[PDB]
Amino acid sequence: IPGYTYGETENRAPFNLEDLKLLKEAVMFTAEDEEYIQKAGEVLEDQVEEILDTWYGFVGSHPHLLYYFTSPDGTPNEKYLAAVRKRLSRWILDTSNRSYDQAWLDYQYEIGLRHHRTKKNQTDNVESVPNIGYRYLVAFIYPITATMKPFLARKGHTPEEVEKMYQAWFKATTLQVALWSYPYVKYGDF
Amino acid sequence: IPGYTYGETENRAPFNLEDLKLLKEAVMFTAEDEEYIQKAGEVLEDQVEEILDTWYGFVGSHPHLLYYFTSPDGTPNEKYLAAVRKRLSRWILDTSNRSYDQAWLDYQYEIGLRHHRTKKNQTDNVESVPNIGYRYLVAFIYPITATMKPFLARKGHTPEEVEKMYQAWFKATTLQVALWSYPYVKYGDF
Ligand code: HEM
Ligand code: HEM
Ligand SMILES: [C-]#N
Ligand SMILES: [C-]#N
Repeated sequence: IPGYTYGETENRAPFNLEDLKLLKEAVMFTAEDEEYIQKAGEVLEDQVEEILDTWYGFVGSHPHLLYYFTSPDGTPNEKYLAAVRKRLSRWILDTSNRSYDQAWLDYQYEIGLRHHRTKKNQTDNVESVPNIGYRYLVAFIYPITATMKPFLARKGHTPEEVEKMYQAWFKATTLQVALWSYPYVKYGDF
Repeated sequence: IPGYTYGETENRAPFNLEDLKLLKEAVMFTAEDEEYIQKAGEVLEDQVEEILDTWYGFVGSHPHLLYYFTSPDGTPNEKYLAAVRKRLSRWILDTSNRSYDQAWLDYQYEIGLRHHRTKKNQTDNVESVPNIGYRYLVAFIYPITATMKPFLARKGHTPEEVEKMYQAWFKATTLQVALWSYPYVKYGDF
């Protein structure tokens, strides 16, 4: 998967497993969610193509959001979208199956650097908008979780099991976006 | 309510009703949620005291989080907690009942400035920790929504109505925390 560099990033993340422990606590994330995040990957794995179409149908339906994938002329860079889409598919499975250890944290830093001006448009060698305004990364927590929800039901899991999978996804997504704020936040304020 | 200065803030917010429109869209917030956020205020209004005890029982159960309310000696400033608790009660009702207009946005800027080093500890004239690390404001989206959820059921509303109220709260909370990132984010990166 071109540009997917999990386990081979150049930089150590500025946060460690102790930062991670304390952040999982703020998001109420426990061993029970690790079980259910894993079970969510099992339900979503088959359905990944449809999820990405839904996710991109949301993004592309709003000009101010599709904007972050556009060429300087205001039109979508179809090469950009396609390369990023493959890495997004990976992130679904990584969120479900990786031990959230130092390598995981090193890749979280990297993904944050990629939405931010520090490394946006480098991974795919594209000319696009310089920075994704952070206000939108926070905002996106909600539609990421809403998009996942009907897919988690699709395999006829009970609504309780479904609820627990969704809550795990909500926590794990909130957790990640919080780490990704690092290159956006004033030094010392994170 | 001492220090509650909604409608009398010194500064115009650096974001306007156009920024707000575009952000509500990213969080999927529509006129349907405005109806249900309002109906949520009706269900939660009676229960505010219990909600604040639950919310503070979460915060106080984790040293690294209670930390942000402590005096320099590491012990909780009970005067701080009590003053802030009254303003938090207001925010429950404001989120449910205010038109999200320029005054609302001006107060969002203010609340963000208050968690951030810019104005933390000024409103109550207390000596406490200088800044609340932003990583935790994002993280808190989740426990704010989880704390609200069982209270929204308490009045024997159907689980559908309850679901719609919760989803409105999740969206409105995500929306607010995104605005509050402003004084934390590098200029031009928001
Ligand atoms: C909940 C918040 C978000 C999640 C979970 C998410 C997920 C992801 C993932 C997994 C990647 C690929 C990472 C990799 O390189 O391995 C990516 C990249 C990207 N995303 Fe997001 N994202 C979020 C916020 C946003 C927002 C608000 C936008 C604005 C439309 C956006 C647009 C983009 C763009 C343009 C890239 C490519 C960045 C580059 O040029 O390297 N994302 N996202
Ligand atoms: C979803 C995220 C959060 C929400 C919805 C929220 C809500 C609020 C509200 C409504 C106020 C009073 C605002 C006013 O002055 O009118 C407040 C203040 C305060 N909160 Fe939060 N908050 C969040 C994140 C956090 C975090 C992560 C902490 C860390 C423990 C925290 C601790 C505090 C402190 C210390 C104050 C007083 C700040 C000052 O000295 O002015 N909050 N919060
Ligand atoms: C990112 N989507
Ligand atoms: C703030 N609690």
